[PDB]
Amino acid sequence: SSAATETMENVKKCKNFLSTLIKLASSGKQSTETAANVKELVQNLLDGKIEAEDFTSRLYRELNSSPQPYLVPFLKRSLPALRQLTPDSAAFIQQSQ
Amino acid sequence: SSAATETMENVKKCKNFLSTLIKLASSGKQSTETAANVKELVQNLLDGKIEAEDFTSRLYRELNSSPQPYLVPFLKRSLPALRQLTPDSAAFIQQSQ
Amino acid sequence: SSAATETMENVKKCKNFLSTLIKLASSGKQSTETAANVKELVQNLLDGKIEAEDFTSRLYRELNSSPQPYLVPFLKRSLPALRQLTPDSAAFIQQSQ
Amino acid sequence: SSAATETMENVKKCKNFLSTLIKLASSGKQSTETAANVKELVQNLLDGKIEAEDFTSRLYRELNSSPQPYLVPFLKRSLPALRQLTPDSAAFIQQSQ
Amino acid sequence: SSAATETMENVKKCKNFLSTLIKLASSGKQSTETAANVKELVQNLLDGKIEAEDFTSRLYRELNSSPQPYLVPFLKRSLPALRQLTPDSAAFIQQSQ
Amino acid sequence: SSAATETMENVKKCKNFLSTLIKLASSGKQSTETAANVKELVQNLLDGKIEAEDFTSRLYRELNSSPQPYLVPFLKRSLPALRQLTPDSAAFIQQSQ
Repeated sequence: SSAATETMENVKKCKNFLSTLIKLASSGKQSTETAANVKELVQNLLDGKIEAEDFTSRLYRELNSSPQPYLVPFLKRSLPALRQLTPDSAAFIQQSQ
Repeated sequence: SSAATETMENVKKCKNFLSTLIKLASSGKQSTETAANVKELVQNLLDGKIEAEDFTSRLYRELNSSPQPYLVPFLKRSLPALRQLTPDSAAFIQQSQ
Repeated sequence: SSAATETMENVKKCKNFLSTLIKLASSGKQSTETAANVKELVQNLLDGKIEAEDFTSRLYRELNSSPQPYLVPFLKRSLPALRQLTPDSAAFIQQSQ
Repeated sequence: SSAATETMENVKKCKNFLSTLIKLASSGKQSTETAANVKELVQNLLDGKIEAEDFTSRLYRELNSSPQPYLVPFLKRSLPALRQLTPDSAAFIQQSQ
Repeated sequence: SSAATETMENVKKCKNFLSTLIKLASSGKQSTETAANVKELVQNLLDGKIEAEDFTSRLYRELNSSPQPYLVPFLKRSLPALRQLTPDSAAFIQQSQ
Repeated sequence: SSAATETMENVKKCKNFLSTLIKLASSGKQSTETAANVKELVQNLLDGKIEAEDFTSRLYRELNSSPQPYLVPFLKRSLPALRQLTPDSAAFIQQSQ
């Protein structure tokens, strides 16, 4: 409801989004190369090495998935806060498994 | 526009969402096991045996699909009404085929 | 922020959505038949030969993807403007490759 | 060892070949359309509606499998006997499930 | 029956094997990259740029297919003759489409 | 040519067959679960825990591959010797990677 409450909820949703991707990618119904690639996309995003548009483009290619029109703006508004909250990307990845 | 109008529109969208899943799963371009599994997820959701977060987690795994950040909150706001409107889950499934 | 600003942003997002579909479909990690089919869906949509609901239904089938509850309303609000802006659908397709 | 013994062994192998195809196709890890199509190929072959080369060509397409250079000659030498031994193709299919 | 008759039959089978691979790869149920790759394997084999063991290893990887124990020796005995018979590999490929 | 020479050649072919399966399964274009499953099939076969017919049935299911009529008899004639030659199945698997 407040801007602050909205921000915090977006952050939690975005954590859940990235951690689900890792869980899916790491499930072993998936190719070992895909899993490493999704882990690396998520880590680079979290480390600020890539930005939302390029992460989503590469993700759709990696998973052979279809585009989501609200996904980039969601990420763009959540990532600055989540990043400040997520000082160790490797540990986040490890924790999502 | 009104809260009531928004609610009704969410319900119709959510019906269309679940009925599309069934149609896709039942098309015969899909594995017979997947189809039975998606039917069972949809029925359990509609019967209140599972909730939105767990349904979506299992669905992404079943279809090997990618996460949708707005999907859980969409479902959470639509399902209470749709459920009261959908007294027979088996008939809903049957009707979506 | 203004209605006009919102409209223009929706149009750009929708261009990016359709052009990403074409890029994905044309990448050569995909079946030649799928690519031709996605190109044809996108062109028909842009030419007003099909509408948002039918385009999305057919797309989910073609790519064996999962439904997106906010996708149809997104398209419905963006397409009238994008269409007036996109007088040559073949050139749009060609440009997205 | 004798020609007669070789013939009988080829027939049993060919029964096992066609019944395995049916079992695989009917397992529900497969698309419902594929299963119906493989069942129909096997039945037509057994009923003499199609011959070995055309059956194998269509099968490779249906299962998206790779060619087997010894498969056609195997089938050609086994099928005349197996067919005389297999007066009801529907029952064979049913039995292999 | 004679060695000469056996040789000629092996050659025809091997032509049919390689031409089927091309037909399958070129059908458009397949990825554009796979098709180009299978075409290139077949051409290199026919041009003597690669030998039977390496062609089959790469093919199994490209099509994600399973190994065939009699395939290499089949190819090894057929290829020397087929190659002398097949002075233009590009035309063979073109003809198999 | 001699029975002894034929036996030794069958053994080498069968080693190459099983080691290729492991290489394919371990390439990381494959699901982590598939790889573990193919490794376990190959080890059980080599350890005499399963026999040729059951190994091939399970393999076709695991890789969603098509049946090979000459595969079981090939394995049956090769395995007794290869097994006596292959005192450590884990090391064979490890070596094929």
